[PDB]
Amino acid sequence: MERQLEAARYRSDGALLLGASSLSGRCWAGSLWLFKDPCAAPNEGFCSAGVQTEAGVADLTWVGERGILVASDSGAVELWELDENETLIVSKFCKYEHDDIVSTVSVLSSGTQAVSGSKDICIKVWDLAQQVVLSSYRAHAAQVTCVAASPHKDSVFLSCSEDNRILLWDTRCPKPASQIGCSAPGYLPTSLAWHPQQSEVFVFGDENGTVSLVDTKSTSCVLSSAVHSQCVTGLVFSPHSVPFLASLSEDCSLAVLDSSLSELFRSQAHRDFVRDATWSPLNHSLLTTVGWDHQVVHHVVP
Amino acid sequence: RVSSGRDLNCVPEIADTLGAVAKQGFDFLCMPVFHPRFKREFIQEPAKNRPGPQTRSDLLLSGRDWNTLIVGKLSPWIRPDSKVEKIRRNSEAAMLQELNFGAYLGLPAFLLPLNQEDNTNLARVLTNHIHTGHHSSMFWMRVPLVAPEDLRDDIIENAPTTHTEEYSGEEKTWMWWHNFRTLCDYSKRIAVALEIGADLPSNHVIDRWLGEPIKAAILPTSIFLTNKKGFPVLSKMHQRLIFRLLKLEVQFIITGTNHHSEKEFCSYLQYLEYLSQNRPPPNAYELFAKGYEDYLQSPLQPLMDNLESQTYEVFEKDPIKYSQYQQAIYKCLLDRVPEEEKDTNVQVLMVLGAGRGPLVNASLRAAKQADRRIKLYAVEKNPNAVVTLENWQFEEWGSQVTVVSSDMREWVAPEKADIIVSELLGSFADNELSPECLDGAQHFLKDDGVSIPGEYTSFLAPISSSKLYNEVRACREKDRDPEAQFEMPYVVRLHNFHQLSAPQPCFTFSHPNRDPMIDNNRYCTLEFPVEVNTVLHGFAGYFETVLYQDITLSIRPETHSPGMFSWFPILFPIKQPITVREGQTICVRFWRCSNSKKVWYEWAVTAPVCSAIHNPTGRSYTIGL
Amino acid sequence: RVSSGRDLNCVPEIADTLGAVAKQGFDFLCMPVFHPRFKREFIQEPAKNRPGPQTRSDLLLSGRDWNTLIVGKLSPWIRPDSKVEKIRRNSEAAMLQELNFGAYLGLPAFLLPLNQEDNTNLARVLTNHIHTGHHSSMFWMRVPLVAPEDLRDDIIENAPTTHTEEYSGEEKTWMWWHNFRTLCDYSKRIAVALEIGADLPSNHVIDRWLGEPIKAAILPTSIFLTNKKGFPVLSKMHQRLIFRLLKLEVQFIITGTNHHSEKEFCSYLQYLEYLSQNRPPPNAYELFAKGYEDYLQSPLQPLMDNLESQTYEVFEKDPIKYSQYQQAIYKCLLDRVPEEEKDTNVQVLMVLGAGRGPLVNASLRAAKQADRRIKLYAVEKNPNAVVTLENWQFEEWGSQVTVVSSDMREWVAPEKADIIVSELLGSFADNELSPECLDGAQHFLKDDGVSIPGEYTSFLAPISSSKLYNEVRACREKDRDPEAQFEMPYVVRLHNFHQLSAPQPCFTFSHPNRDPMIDNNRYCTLEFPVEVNTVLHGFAGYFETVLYQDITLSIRPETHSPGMFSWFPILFPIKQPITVREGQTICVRFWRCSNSKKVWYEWAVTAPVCSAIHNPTGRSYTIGL
Amino acid sequence: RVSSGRDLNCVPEIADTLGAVAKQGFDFLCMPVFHPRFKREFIQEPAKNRPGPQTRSDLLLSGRDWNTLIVGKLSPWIRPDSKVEKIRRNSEAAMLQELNFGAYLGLPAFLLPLNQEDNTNLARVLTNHIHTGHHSSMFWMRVPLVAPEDLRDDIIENAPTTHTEEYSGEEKTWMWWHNFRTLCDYSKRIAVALEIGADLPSNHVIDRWLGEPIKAAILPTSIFLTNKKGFPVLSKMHQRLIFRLLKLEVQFIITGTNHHSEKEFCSYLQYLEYLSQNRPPPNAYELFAKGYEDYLQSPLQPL
Ligand SMILES: CCc1cc(NC(=O)C(=O)N2C[C@@H](C)CC[C@@H]2c2ccc3sc(C4CCN(C)CC4)nc3c2)cnc1N
Ligand SMILES: CCc1cc(NC(=O)C(=O)N2C[C@@H](C)CC[C@@H]2c2ccc3sc(C4CCN(C)CC4)nc3c2)cnc1N
Ligand SMILES: CSC[C@H]1O[C@@H](n2cnc3c(N)ncnc32)[C@H](O)[C@@H]1O
Ligand SMILES: CSC[C@H]1O[C@@H](n2cnc3c(N)ncnc32)[C@H](O)[C@@H]1O
Ligand SMILES: [Cl-]
Ligand SMILES: [Cl-]
Ligand SMILES: [Cl-]
Ligand SMILES: [Cl-]
Ligand SMILES: [Cl-]
Ligand SMILES: [Cl-]
Ligand SMILES: [Cl-]
Repeated sequence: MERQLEAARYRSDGALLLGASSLSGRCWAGSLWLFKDPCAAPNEGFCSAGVQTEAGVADLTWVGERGILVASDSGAVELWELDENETLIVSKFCKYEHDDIVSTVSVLSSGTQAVSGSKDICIKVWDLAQQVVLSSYRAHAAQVTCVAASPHKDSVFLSCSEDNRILLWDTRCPKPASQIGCSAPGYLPTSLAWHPQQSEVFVFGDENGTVSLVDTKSTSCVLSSAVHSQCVTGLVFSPHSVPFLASLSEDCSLAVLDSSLSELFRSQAHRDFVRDATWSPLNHSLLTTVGWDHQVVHHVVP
Repeated sequence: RVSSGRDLNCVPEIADTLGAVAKQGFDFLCMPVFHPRFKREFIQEPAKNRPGPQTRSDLLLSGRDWNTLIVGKLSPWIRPDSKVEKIRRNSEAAMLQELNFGAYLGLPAFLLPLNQEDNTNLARVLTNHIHTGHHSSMFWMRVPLVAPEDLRDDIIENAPTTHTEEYSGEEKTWMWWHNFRTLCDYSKRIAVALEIGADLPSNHVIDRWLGEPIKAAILPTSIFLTNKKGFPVLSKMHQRLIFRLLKLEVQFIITGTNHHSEKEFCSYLQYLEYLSQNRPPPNAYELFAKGYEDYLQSPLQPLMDNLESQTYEVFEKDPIKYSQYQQAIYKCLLDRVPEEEKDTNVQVLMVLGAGRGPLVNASLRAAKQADRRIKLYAVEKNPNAVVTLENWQFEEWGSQVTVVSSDMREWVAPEKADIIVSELLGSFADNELSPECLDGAQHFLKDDGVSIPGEYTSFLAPISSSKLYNEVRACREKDRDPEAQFEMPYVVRLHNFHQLSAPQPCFTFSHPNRDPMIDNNRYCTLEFPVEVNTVLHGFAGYFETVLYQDITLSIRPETHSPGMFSWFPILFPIKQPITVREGQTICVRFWRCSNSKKVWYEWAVTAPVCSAIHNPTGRSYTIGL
Repeated sequence: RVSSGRDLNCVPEIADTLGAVAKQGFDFLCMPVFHPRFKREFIQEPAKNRPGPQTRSDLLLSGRDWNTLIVGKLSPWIRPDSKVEKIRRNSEAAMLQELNFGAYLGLPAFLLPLNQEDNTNLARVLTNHIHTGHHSSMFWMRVPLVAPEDLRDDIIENAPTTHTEEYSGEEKTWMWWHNFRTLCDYSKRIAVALEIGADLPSNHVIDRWLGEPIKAAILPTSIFLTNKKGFPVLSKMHQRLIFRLLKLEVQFIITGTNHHSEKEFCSYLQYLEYLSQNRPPPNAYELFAKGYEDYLQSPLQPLMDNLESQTYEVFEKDPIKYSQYQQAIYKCLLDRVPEEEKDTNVQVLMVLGAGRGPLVNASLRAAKQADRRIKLYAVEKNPNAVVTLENWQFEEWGSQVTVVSSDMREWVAPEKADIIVSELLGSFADNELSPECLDGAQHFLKDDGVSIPGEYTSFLAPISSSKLYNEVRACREKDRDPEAQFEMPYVVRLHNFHQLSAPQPCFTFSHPNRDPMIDNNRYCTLEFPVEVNTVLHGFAGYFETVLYQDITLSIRPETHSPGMFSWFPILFPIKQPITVREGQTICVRFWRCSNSKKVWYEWAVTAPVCSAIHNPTGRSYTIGL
Repeated sequence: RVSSGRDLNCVPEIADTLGAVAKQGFDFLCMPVFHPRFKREFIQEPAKNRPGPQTRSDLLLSGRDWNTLIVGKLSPWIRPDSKVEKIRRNSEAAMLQELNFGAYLGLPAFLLPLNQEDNTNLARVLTNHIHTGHHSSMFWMRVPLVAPEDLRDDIIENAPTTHTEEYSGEEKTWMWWHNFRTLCDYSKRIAVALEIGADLPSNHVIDRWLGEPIKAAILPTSIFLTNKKGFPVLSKMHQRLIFRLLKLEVQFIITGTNHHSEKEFCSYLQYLEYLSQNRPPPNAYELFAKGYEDYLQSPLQPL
């Protein structure tokens, strides 16, 4: 396996999905892995399925239970299908419609469409069944840092880029994008996370290590907390009814926050950037994190 | 054809990628030297101590491949101008690391992006890197023709793209470059990689880049329209732009993924080649003067210096101008000698400045074409050319031509001349002191005599060319004024520049000059209307001469004699470039001064802002009598 | 092979003569531009007004033929230094005329003769011509190896040729040149066309011309001996001289009529070609360094500057030196670890200054050759080479090699080293500050530890090379001391020079240096015996180094390691050349100074005459710590 | 106190005039080297051949007097920037003649006027004169604080003086200087002789000249108000300006005839001296650092 682990996503039945890349050395490629034994990761020997991609992987997301959506460095969006035996991983399609690196992907609520953001300033909507791009938007003025599909609406999603714009979308509207000024022109947004229960509320991290809670109704920065010392790379809510919020950062630390953005758990276990973190559907207090130190850490949250 | 390269931000195997782009026909490859997403920390632990290797090894390619085929790219996560202090300090070290590794590989060029107004700290770090160990490193500044904010789709509900006119704002992307280019003190190792988008702006936004050091033009695959068969093509405006760029001889860089997936990557490059081949082939003038494009040469001084042989040789290879001289002499002969006196009236015809004898042969051909008698004098002060003249006179001309080896201002003629034919003009007409020479030679001209040329006039026009400005600036020599190179003209085949106003006449001389109070000193003021914002760097100079009646010669672009390649335009630069806005008027002053020994030009801009008086007392440039 | 030309003083038809000399195989032709017997008067009438043409026309050849094939010759009747005033002024005018015509033709070279002691006015006129309308014109000074007076037959009754010893007089023909060369202030456009006579003088008279700009060697047909078959050949001494000249890559010029009349003119040129082919083929060292002959380069500073990739590459392409290092490490391993401890005793072996890892591989090979265990540290402060080191360590070396990316003077080692291996030496041994680096790295060396190299020593030798002196003189740059180029050393493959005394050791350093009062400052005085008359222009510098016991490296010409091409010699020049006579001793002083930040060399000649102290306070050259 | 000079355009006897201005207390005298109305022709005959002498002799004063006491003045008829080509060519030679004679006398300074926007050819001729034989010659550019057009009385019926605000226009007289100063490439031998009028402009027009090489301040007798006793005084704003100029240590030049005819010429200079003495005496800081005013020194490096 390549050193730099990028994505860790739990499947509903408990299986863990890993997406890794090699960001140094002779080869700059990537790989996908499925582990039905979670504690066996990242060891390639005790593995359930594995595949080597031509190029690295920037973001990753599940498509149901057998589909794996990949944003590639090659500018491609790639759908890999899982084998009948769930021992092989085969490329269902690989479309080169983005010009630069595809840096983020997110599946819409219906599970039949997806949204992708790329370093080519563009954002693209995809019909996964037809394997085509329905809509292509150029709403930002800098590289798109994150796209996050709404869990409840198939026409709504959030996006954030280095042009300091946070955009709420509604593909039904003629002008789908809408800028959320929050408080006032602050630091660049880097991560987005919808609230699982309330559809009017979300959270975003910035490059200065601050995580903020915003309500679209009030269109104003409801809350903000200086959680990390460096850029915030990911925000993932817990599946429980009372949602815990895991925050990742380039300071090599993980933080767990409550409703009021107060710090609960904190792990210095990673000695490199923390890339992804997913909660186990079999134990809603277990949280699996990955990083560029090739380390897969399982945390127990009180 | 086209020199070109492929821009990729994804390189899994450097050897396989290079082989692929070579088989696709590309000449070079722009690629990242570190992985684009592999952000690095230089201050705070633990990521500070990330174990290497930090990138791929330099052994994977030969030194020649690094030197010729690989163009480095700054990683997109490096933000030297971030409002966050931590990110700024970290990106400083990251940019230094990547630039130092690019120089370590010996790469011919390194791409750095400009996509906001404030690139001050980026410019500071790059300027410090340039002055830390002098190398042959070149730097291409990726500047978009249209800013990404002014290219976005109008799909934001509460942030609409304003549909109103903004002249200066539409050019902001150049301002960026300009400021950056000014912050680095006009480094010759910093150039432009102009990126072209889907929507092309107004023609003035494009003309803005005239006179700028554009080494590369970046075309994405997104801007290519699809053909009926499925091939990639471009709009007619994009094609006009491609031709304009091909004239500047820039390298074209394809970026983005292949969207015309039925074909190969060869299709985009093939469209570019097909455009390049289907351009009108080079005419004789452009064919000869293609190598002289923007080549700075000092003005010749045929009076003070004796010209070499090959200089006269390139003068003689110009059939258009000698045909013009022959026709003028023919018409003058017909107008002076009636038909009933063709065998009784012989004309005294003196060639003042004969060279190696092209004007003598032209006079003979005109005489036999007009069916008249002429006695020829070939006056030349260059004895090395007098050798050629006397060999010609012995072997061919005979006693009809009398060779006179002296200066026309000193020669005591045995008889007075009906016609005097001279070739003493320069690029600025009188910059080689034809007025003084023909004035000294005027006493042996008959009272009803004719001078060919009968008149000449100089023309000036303000130009913008940061390229030529930096070329002049690089002419600083030891043991003289550090700014003397700006206070002297240069004969140059102008290219990659921008005329800012229509040429206007400067100085005019007439021969013969019956005036009692003869004075060749001149003082002229010129007001040039400017319709566009730009930066004045100097003044182009041309001339027009009337040889006889409607027979004229000219290098002035509007009335340029077709196919004549004896003179190139001249250039009077200025020390400091002058910002000019739309509607402003460039007012320039020009003096032609002289004493007993020297003649020189002084000039100074008075509007929209004053400059220093250039070449005062001819301290930097003089023309010897 | 040989580039050559034919010298003729009789040219009836220039085209026929050029075609003949071309079909004979010659590359160029030395011919008069005016008829040799056609004396011209410039002052007194009536001959002053002689009707032209004064010579043949410039139309008779193409510009390329004038530029490449024709070498001009000064007419023999021109005597600028005549005792008669009239002849002096007339010859001034004629010499100016002929030189100006040669420049008008664009000739690549122009021959002027030196055949007496006083050529002062000739030098004055030529110097004025050089500084009047400067072109790329080159001038060959025809100087005979032996004066015609000292070659004449002893057939004058009342004027016998003295058969006694005169060391200085036998070299008078060089003095001529020297004086002339000094009068023209060492013009780069003035060179030597050494004419070789029948009798060759003593070896010192010939060695006099070592270090002089010899562009041409003139051979007459009279000096050629006749072969058994009837072909022309030369004596063994003449052939030795021909080989010595071929090393300098001079052009050979045949003069005189064909005396071996049975054959063609091809025979002389064919003998020269046959000599050129039958020379020992180029050795690898000379093959690589042929292009570097007398090329001045600034010394590398691997400590202050991070070296580029291809520099490390040329360092690694040297199998002899790495074989030597491997053998030294092998012997040290054997001497430190007994046979009965080969599997129990593991050695700490630190490569300080690892580069891209040739010494690491050498250490591994030496370990497996000696059958011993080693743990390797690869210390390197250049991060760009640390990239290569870490790629090697990941892909090949494994955990056996630990790469350390820091300075050896700052690194806090985890364990102490049994052996430390370094290649921090320069051309002058310590000019790259190997002593300071190895002193800072000495604390993590074991009490009984070994340093490879264990010792090194620098060597100096006075040299004579007006060529290299003028090359250094031409390194003057704007914005600094006009004489700073003389106060700094240059790494250069020495060629066309003359060592004046056997090299003597200058500075010596030993590692480890257990001395309590460590001081790397040095002050050395050197007395070099000189057996010949010459002119000191600078001091060549070499080094020897003991890596371990009898394993040594050396660029010193006497003990030079065979086939090693990692270092070229160094050169410390002086501002003013110093005349040295036979028997005199050149006493030079050298200082190695330093402060907290910089190390530099100061030097000054004290005998036979004092010079200025060069590079005081390192004002012109410093080596950064 | 005050270093000062007297500006006269009428000098019948140079010795008598110099003695008079010396007895009046002045330190120098600005006077014409050629008669102001004695226009000369350099091209067209017959006036081209006007018999000499063209001016008074250089023997009439000692070399020291020429070096220290006499400031030359360009004749007012010389118009190098005239729209008429003949007048332009003639004034070029006239200006060269007068400048060369001033340098021949070894005068410490030479006054030249700026009273229009276009002084380009004037600047060209002066720049050529500066670079023709290097001397210690200094040149004072007479620039009015307010242009004569913006100072005239509103007494023209069909050409009224506009009573509206114009910020940049009110400073035009500096622009002139600036352009001139830029055309001569910032010559150290070219300075300002700021002329002060009756009406003082806005404070920004005055502040404009902060940081400019003002060597002389020209005061006419017309701007002096009359005292109850009959002496000459100035307004409070004029006095503030005089203090500001005294801080810069400029030389004050009195021009115009004596209008307070009951007194002598000593009265104007006495008012200036009385203003200079009645200024707060130098404190310790200014006393120590008076010589260090605008003295460039490299920064110390005690480490
Ligand atoms: C028709 C009559 C005529 C023509 C001209 N025309 C020009 O001068 C002119 O535009 N060009 C530009 C182009 C056409 C080439 C020719 C000539 C030009 C200009 C500048 C230099 S410098 C230079 C080097 C020569 C070798 N040496 C050792 C160093 C100086 N050679 C040239 C040659 C001027 N005068 C008269 N009378
Ligand atoms: C074995 C270990 C070793 C060797 C040496 N040897 C030398 O230096 C030396 O003799 N040569 C001469 C020949 C063999 C070639 C290599 C090297 C040399 C010297 C001077 C310069 S200047 C230069 C330019 C490069 C391009 N950049 C942009 C500008 C500077 N490149 C060189 C290269 C010194 N030190 C140590 N440690
Ligand atoms: C054809 S370029 C102009 C020619 O006129 C010659 N020429 C220029 N000035 C004079 C002069 N005053 N008298 C004679 N020939 C001249 C030059 O030497 C050159 O051959
Ligand atoms: C093989 S050329 C000399 C090598 O030693 C390295 N070097 C020189 N001085 C030091 C030092 N003080 N610490 C570490 N490496 C050094 C240089 O970077 C270069 O790679
Ligand atoms: Cl422009
Ligand atoms: Cl353009
Ligand atoms: Cl005309
Ligand atoms: Cl002689
Ligand atoms: Cl230095
Ligand atoms: Cl100001
Ligand atoms: Cl003020």
